[PDB]
Amino acid sequence: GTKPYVKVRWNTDNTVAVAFGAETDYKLAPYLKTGVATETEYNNSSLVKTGTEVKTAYRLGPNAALETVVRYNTDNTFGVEVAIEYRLEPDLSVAPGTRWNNSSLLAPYIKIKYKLGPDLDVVTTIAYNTDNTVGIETKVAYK
Repeated sequence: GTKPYVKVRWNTDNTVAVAFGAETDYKLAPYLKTGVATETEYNNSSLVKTGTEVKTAYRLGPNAALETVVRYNTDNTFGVEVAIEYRLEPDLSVAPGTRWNNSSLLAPYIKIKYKLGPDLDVVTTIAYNTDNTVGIETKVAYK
């Protein structure tokens, strides 16, 4: 249930960040999954940051699921990630989506969820931020 994970992000303006956190996921319904996570992030530009996010996956079809992520950070920055996850293979799925903020300017992104071995799942996120930069993140969790 509770998986420790580490995030590693790089942006086209050479701003990097490393995060450490845990995620506990529950199954509220047979086609509905919820998740809560908290992490500590160290950044190139803003030093330290703490973020708390809630996730949810709702089955839309046999291999499609609606994913939502709500995140708020200690620097008073928040966002909303809404994506549709398509399961391609038993250990492979893609989830193109968009990030929302009160500052508007919806930011498109894509997640690639794959399992590197039995006890490791990796989530690769490629997002296009509102500052015209591109951020590539690598999330590794211990299954």
